[PDB]
This record gives sequence, C-alpha cells and structure tokens, in this order.
Amino acid sequence: PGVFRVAVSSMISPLETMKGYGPVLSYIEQQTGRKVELVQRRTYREVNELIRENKIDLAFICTYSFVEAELFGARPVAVPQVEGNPYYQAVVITRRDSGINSLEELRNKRFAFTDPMSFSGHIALRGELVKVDRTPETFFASTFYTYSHDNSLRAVYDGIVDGATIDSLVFRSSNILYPEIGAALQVVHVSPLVGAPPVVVSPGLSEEDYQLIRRAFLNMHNEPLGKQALDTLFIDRFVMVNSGHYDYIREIAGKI
Repeated sequence: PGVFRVAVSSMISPLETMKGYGPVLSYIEQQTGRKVELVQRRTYREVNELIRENKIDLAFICTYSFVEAELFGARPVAVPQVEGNPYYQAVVITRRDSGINSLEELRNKRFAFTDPMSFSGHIALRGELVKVDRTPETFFASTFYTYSHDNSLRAVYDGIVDGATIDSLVFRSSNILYPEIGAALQVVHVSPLVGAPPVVVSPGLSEEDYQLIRRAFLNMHNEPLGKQALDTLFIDRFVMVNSGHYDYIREIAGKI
C-alpha cells in the first residue's frame, strides 16, 4: 500500500522532532501496515496548504490552524490529554524592570508574535485589540514574527521587544528549565481558554482510512507500542475533539 504522510511544524522542537514523533510514527505503521513519512514545515500556513492539497494524510496542527483547516474540509481525529490535564491559553509577558505592567501599557511599544497562524502566538492578541478598534499594526510601534515561543520569550528577556504573546505551557516549561530568565519576566495579561491542539486528516483521506486512524489514536493508550509513543510525547491518551472548545477562535476569526 501507499506511503502514509504525517505533517508537523519543525519549530515546536527544533532538532528533536523525529526524536519526539518516532514512536508514534512506528505505532501508525503497526496499525495501518503503511510506511510512514514525517513531513516537516517551518510555518503553519505551509502545513495547512499540504492538508488542503491532499499532499499528506495526517497532521498535528494547533487551534487557529484547525479552525482554518475545517473550512477546507480537514476532519478532526483526536486531541491529546496531556499529563496533569492542563488548560490552554495565551500569556502576554514583559520584563519586571520594564515598567510595562498591562497589555494597555504596550501601546506604541515593540511586540513579538510567533507564527501568523498561531492562536497563543498571534491571533488571541489580534482578537483582543478589536475591543479598542485597533490591530497590532495600529496598536504597537512595531511587530515581528519569530516563529518560536522560546525565541519570543528570549527577545522580551534581552529587551529586543517590550512584550510577547506565547503559549502558557511554554512559559511554564521555560521557567522550570531557565529559572533566571523566568524570574526577570511577568505575565501582564492572559487570553480566554481554548481546546488542546487537534490531530486532523486531509479532506481527501478515505472514510475507511479516517475510521482506522481515529480508532488507532483513541485506543493508543491500550496498545503496548501506543503506550511507548504516548510516554515519548508526555501525553496520557488521545480523546475525541469537543468542537465547542474552539468557538472563541471561530468568533474572533470572523472579527479579524
């Protein structure tokens, strides 16, 4: 049978992407009987275009990318239930010594985003500025897309930008690994809660292949090779998507 292609962003875990995904790819080979190819792209836009053009079978995407991918018929497989069952939100960070202690105090300041199609790294904040009839372009003095939550955090720490919007779990993890960097930073604003990042299939994937891969993900925690894949990714199990968990993103997507 034909190769089974899995698409991911290269910028979540630079130099450790195949290290992290290797076991789940082996699990997909076991459950499908198909050779699996890992397809990496730097930007969420590039990953979404692979899904739209049916150039891949399965993709690990995030919340705004999922909202956009649904509109061209990408179908949800499952979401991860991560250890500790975290909640998902954007945090806006500044330096404690900046004197910038709120989102409103970042007007006319320098600001870092990650990926234009990131919720926690862009869209959450673009959505909130609608409240005051602004865009990032008409609110901040300048903006930059780093394509990395860690690099956005580093840019705030080094004073290259005045603030950034990043994933709450990256902030938490960074503060454990680099406590001296974390100590210099403050969360000045938090976004609404959204769902876990979903796994999707291409609109062109057969119903048979869709049902097979959905069963494989939802039963992964009950299979020995599945348990190894889940441990490697620090996921407890995959569970069914709750479409409601992304409605805030759908709403701000329509306000721009």
